[PDB]
Amino acid sequence: QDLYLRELKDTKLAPSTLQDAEGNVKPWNPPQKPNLPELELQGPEALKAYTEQNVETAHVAKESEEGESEPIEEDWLVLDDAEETKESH
Amino acid sequence: VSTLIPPKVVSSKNIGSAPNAKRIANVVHFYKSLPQGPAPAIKANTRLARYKAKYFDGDNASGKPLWHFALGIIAFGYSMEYYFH
Repeated sequence: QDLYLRELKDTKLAPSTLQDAEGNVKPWNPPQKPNLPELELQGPEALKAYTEQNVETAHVAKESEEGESEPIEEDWLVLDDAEETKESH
Repeated sequence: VSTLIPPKVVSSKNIGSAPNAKRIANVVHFYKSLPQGPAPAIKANTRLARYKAKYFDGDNASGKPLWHFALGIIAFGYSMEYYFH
């Protein structure tokens, strides 16, 4: 019937020059051709963390440290504290 | 950062305070002693030692040595009184 061609041309003309083909906008004044791929390119970027999580910053954290090559000094300190703890046993 | 080491630090730690003090006392008290009744030294005869090993021994030490001494004293005193009185 009339609708069988009218609505198909309606949904094949305006959507054609609305997106996918990505050129011009006939039905309504605001264009989404430069809105969804350009202005909304930073949309999720604004929603998410930018320059930290989107770029996955290669934060090279300081490597795990140690006793800094502590000499026998800490050894006899441990000896002394163990001795004074065990003296009252 | 090393953990404490109780069984590794026992060189300076002793058994309390009193037990280590008495350890030296008790270790040598049982070392140089007779095993069981060694060296009785019962044998002795030097008049005084003859009395020691004959009647003055401490196993009985009853009044019998005293009575014998009194008998000897009175026996000597009888002759002394005969000389004097």
